[PDB]
Amino acid sequence: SALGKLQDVVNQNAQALNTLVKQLSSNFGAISSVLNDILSRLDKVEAEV
Amino acid sequence: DSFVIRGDEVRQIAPGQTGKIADYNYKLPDDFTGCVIAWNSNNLD
Repeated sequence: SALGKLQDVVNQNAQALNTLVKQLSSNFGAISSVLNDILSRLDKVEAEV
Repeated sequence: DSFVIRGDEVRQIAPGQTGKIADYNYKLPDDFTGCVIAWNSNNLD
């Protein structure tokens, strides 16, 4: 607990990068975040939209 | 462009379409910048 500042700077960067990785799984209103399972499933105009 | 097709086929004459006309006869670009004009001709053809 005396050394908390340095450990926290590591924790914050790990937490930021893990958040940025976890956000790859989010759908954002698309049918799935698995990008190939848009492309392999829809027609090209629907897939692009 | 000019041609004749059966009335069932007309939906294939558009950008990004799939079907035997679109795959193997006549296809419009993904950036097609134009108009499609069509009518039945049963009293003529």
